[PDB]
Amino acid sequence: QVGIPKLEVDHISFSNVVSMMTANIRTGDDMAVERVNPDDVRAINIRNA
Amino acid sequence: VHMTINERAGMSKLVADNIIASVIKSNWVVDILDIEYTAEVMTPSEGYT
Repeated sequence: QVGIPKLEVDHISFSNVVSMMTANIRTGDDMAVERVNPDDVRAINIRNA
Repeated sequence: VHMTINERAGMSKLVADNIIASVIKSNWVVDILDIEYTAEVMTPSEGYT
């Protein structure tokens, strides 16, 4: 037979497998971007969606 | 590559460094049509000021 899901029944199980990251996900290498503005405001194409 | 740059607007500076780098290392010929310039013809005696 297959193993019954723990949540499926009313017993309490005090040992469980818990998935976890090996080390902190916040490595401090936050994403940064080169925004580069339009050269001329009048030239901008608002049109077409 | 005979790259043609009709407009430098929006170009990454990193990409521009890359393109000149390919001009030098990969022997790219890049043609920038956006640019306008006056010219001066120096005599060999006066050199490049």
